[PDB]
Amino acid sequence: TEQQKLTFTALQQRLDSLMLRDRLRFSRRLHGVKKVKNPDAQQAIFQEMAKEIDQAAGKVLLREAARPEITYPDNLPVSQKKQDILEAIRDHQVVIVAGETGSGKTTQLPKICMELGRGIKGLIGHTQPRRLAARTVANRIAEELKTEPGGCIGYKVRFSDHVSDNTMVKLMTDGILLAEIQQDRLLMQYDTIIIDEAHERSLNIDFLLGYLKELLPRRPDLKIIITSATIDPERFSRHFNNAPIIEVSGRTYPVEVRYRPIRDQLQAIFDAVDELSQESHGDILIFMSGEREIRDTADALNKLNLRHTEILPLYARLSNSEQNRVFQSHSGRRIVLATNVAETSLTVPGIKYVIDPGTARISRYSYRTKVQRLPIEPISQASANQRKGRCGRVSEGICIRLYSEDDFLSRPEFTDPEILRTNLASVILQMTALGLGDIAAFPFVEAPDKRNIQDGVRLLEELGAITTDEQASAYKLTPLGRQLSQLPVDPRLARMVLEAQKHGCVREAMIITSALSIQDPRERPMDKQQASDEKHRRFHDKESDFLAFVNLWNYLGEQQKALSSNAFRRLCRTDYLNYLRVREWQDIYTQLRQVVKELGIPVNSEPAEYREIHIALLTGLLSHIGMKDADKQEYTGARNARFSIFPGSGLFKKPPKWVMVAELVETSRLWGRIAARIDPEWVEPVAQHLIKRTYSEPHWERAQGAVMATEKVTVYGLPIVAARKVNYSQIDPALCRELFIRHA
RNA sequence: UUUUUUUUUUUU
Ligand SMILES: [Ca+2]
Repeated sequence: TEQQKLTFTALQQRLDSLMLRDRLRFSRRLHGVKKVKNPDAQQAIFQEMAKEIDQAAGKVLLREAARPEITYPDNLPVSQKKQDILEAIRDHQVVIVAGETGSGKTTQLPKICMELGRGIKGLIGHTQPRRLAARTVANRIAEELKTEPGGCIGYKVRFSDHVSDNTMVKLMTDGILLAEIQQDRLLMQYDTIIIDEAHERSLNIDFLLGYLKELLPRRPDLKIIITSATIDPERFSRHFNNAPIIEVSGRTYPVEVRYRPIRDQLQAIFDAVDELSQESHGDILIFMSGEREIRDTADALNKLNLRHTEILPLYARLSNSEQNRVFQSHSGRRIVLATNVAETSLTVPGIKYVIDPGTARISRYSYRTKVQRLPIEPISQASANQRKGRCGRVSEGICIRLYSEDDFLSRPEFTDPEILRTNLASVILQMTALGLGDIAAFPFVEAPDKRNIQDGVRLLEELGAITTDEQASAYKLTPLGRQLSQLPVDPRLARMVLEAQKHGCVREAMIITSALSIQDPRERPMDKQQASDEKHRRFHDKESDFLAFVNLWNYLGEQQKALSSNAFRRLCRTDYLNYLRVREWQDIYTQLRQVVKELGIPVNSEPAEYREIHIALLTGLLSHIGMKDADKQEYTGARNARFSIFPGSGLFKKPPKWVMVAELVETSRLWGRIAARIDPEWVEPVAQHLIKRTYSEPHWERAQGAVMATEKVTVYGLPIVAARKVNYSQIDPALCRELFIRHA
């Protein structure tokens, strides 16, 4: 058939005028047409696809009609650099925009992409580190185009998919784009990708910067731009060949630095507040490192009882009502004692002066202890400059730094990226799901330490997720290692949900894991701490912190359905429960039930017993078991580490011998936050890949006619069985004969 | 009453 191939070649040539998503499926579908024998059938299937191609070809033409007017406000400094960047984007595959806080590049960058003509044949993805950053930026570009969000400009987050068929700009969290990679590895949905706030150097951000480097050869038609602050924009250019950089000014008033080093710590803060009161009676933002540190400074400043003041705290876990109190109205004098939330996420309003002690809690993975550590460290130069920048908003400000300039200049320029200091267990799991087994070959922007990667590989083996196909360093995951990839939860938690089906507890396991994936919805406010406890202690199980979630879950589900929507938000307030988190605890549970149902795992309708729910949970907590010390309230855990039970635990008063905790974190000691009693008999059937068997005192016993010994099974060093006499002859007959021969 | 409290966040 040569005329049939003319209708074939002419059709593909037309197919270049379609959306990239459509252009792929039709091109494959045509390549399977000549496979059919009958040419009479072919002429019937070209005619149909051309009818479907015609709809798709018209789809883009209709789409171009919905392109709106392009408007750039003259307030923003980026509107001046607009002509410089626009030329750079069309001419270069990769462009990098870095600007100060005032620039307004974030809102106007999607507009320049549209002015270039992108967004019609394929979507333009814009990625933000937090949800609200994705949501507010979308709502802002809609405002500036006299359209409403979800239309031309849309945003997708974990539970809101506000996108339409005429959408051209897609705001989203960086993790959303990652979830889309398994389904669409070539990212054919998008015509251009803009990555914003890349200076934060998140684990997702760093992984995206690698994956995009890998597909650029297979996606020449797409162009990509990465955006950040003026902090190390040359790393990004080096990553993508030598990509062009464009810098934009910011609208901020000048800030002055005053280095004043050195209860000696608390006294230094007093002198700083006294100095600021002389020069002006303005707001002071004092960065604080912890709830205990914010509580000690708050009691100190309120103890002085300054006449015209208000001591107002702000931290991440604070009540959404009490947190949003800072964003109301300035009256009298306000000094806000805040933590990192005021450095990146929140941006506290009405600030004139900022006091920087230069200390912050940073999360680190100790590949010695294999435990998450939260030390209080000196912050980086960039972190101090970010704190310094949170004070110049509307009027001229000054920033006082409570340390010497030589200390500041001695500090690293930038904080360590997250990929370098967290466990890569889930990271490598998702990589193996995509076929990216060789982690050394993956083009990281900052490659992690080799020993750090292997810790993740070991944890996956601990969960049964990974194996190698007798290769050197390219892994292939197991059938449940792929199911662990399908659940959007921590690998430890995903593993217990899978093991949950062998026992009658999939509902309970989904409740537990969902709760452990959020900040604790139960709130313990700074005032009425004991009052909060009596309200929270209604559901405490005598020996299981995990079961407390189940009781609380059934309670809230029953009260949500029994009374109104407004009366429920009140019941959340009167029981010290964050409504939004209680809501999200349900949304994760609902998402789990989807994939759990989609994988065919049956979910129970009956309540389960204590042993089955917790045996299922133990599957993800094998490194998190401990044995109590005799006549001591301390625990010996995995390896030779020692941890104490968290004080807010239902079994803190009466700690059993054998425990499992959900989380081990080291601050001053090693704390096991969510804990429950376990029987050591349970640990052996699940740790077959981990147990180490040692045999001792071998002797020949006449009655049974075999050699006997005392065996001690050991997981991560812990004696699950201290000793039990067993016939050594069945265990290793050759060795027993050799001992019998040598008379021993 | 024998141990008295943990930075910021993202999704398949
Ligand atoms: Ca929609």
